[PDB]
Amino acid sequence: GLCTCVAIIMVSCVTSVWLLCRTRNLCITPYKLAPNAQVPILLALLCCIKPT
Amino acid sequence: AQHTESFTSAISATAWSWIKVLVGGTSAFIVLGLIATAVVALVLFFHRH
Amino acid sequence: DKTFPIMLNGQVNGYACVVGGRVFKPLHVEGRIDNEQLAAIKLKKASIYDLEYGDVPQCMKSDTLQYTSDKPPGFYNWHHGAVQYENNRFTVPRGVGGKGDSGRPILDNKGRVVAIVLGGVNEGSRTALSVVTWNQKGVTVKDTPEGSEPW
Repeated sequence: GLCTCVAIIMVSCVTSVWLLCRTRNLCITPYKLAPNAQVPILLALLCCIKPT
Repeated sequence: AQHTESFTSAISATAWSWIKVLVGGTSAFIVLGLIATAVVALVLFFHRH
Repeated sequence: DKTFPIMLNGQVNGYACVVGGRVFKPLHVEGRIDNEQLAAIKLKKASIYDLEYGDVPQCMKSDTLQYTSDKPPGFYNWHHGAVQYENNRFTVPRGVGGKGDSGRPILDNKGRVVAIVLGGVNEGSRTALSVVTWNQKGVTVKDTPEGSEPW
């Protein structure tokens, strides 16, 4: 029970982390490639972004 | 004695409230200081940016 | 002149300067100012901006470089030549400036200081300067490119 309630949560956690990393990459990459823009500060905050 | 004292047996409500209000006041007061400090850091980051 | 070399071991370490009502000088530069009428006025340091500020004598007062926070991109002068303001950065052609150039003002075309330099990096055919600017509201802010060094 432990082993399959720990392996399960680990698998789900790694998938969720990988998904959150991917969704961040997609969020930040456009601004990352525009050196100049006004970032949406709510999106600058919710993702890691070093605003202007 | 037919009982055993327990190191809380004399504190009483009044002294409890005193220790309470004192510690709470200090904790809140430090929390104020920390809050004003973090708020100044965030204000400066928006001040640059 | 209206900016003064602070001195150490005879060899000017940093030109400090007189802006808008206050002599300013960078904290890292360590030196006697070379103007007796300033060389002792206590300095109020602030490390968040790497600078030290102090009121100029009430007689000195009416010599004091003007300033302004409105700096549209373009050409601005500088002792060692022209500086260019593009893409919210001040840049200088390569190899001009270094140890000794700290704290000299950057003036506009009407002659008012817009910035006081604190450092640099040579980046290809140009040099980005780490500087102290008066932001769009007039608040002072230290703008520094990455890796910039104390001049």
